[PDB]
Amino acid sequence: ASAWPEEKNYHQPAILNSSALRQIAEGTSISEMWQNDLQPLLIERYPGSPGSYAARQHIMQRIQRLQADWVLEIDTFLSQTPYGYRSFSNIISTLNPTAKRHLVLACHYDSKYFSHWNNRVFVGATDSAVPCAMMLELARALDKKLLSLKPDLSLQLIFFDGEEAFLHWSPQDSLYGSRHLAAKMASTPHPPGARGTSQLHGMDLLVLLDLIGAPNPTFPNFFPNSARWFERLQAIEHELHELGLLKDHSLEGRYFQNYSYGGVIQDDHIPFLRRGVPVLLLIPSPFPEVWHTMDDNEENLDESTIDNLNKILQVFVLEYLHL
Ligand SMILES: [Zn+2]
Repeated sequence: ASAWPEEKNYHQPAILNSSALRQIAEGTSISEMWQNDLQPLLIERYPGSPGSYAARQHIMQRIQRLQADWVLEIDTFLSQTPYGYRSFSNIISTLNPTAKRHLVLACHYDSKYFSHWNNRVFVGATDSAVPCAMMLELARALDKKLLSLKPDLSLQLIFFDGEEAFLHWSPQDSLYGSRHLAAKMASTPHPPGARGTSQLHGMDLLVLLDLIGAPNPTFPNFFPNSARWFERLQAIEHELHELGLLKDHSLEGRYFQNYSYGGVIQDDHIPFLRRGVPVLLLIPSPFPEVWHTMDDNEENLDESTIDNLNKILQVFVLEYLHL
């Protein structure tokens, strides 16, 4: 019985030097992301809505235009909800589908349902349009390097549907897409033909982004089994900073601070965490001031903070995949 599922326990990053770091910082464009990946997603997109359909087409189209060999799958299912049975569709974008191991980045593309109020519409800018856009900008920025993948380890992106409760949170009303996908992955043999390993055993680490985009985010070190990766985020943030590659940034106001947070946060990582998947959680604590409010809009986003996190995330991914 091969011990490949244990390889993630010992995987070490291939650290980028200064020159490569400047290259990555210069390779990403916050303005390009803003216009081409984020704005099209700032629309009402709760499950089953026209906006949900449009967001999916946007996410799919932006990935399909890239050179790397992304395999796109739409995972569609029915679930009971407070409003009766409804259909949901997770979007999975995978490089090297038969690769045994994958580093996984994830977020949710649905927006929380609210009836229009005073002609205001909830578009969930930090929740989670920006994370969706950061993942698309990461695919774009690193396209040339990812193309070379065409450790038996690759990259996967998941855009969950139905993360949000239709009413207020309850065990049965929330995480529709991730509860569904986690059980499906746990019961799908991997790699193809495998006798006793599942897609879940194949997930090296789930990097989950949500509620990102507000000013001064502080991300705590949530879990001991991914602490050494949280430390790499800190090391990367620190070096990008020292090299003068971040904007409007200081170490005292650093994003990754090593304080723990013991409580549970309800988001898409939960169904995976509870089945044994190591999670690196990029959800700040406290949550943005505009959380679940009509003010979670474009106007309240912090552009240089998103740009800074894009650089950190991209360096982290390259170092993880040895690219
Ligand atoms: Zn939310």
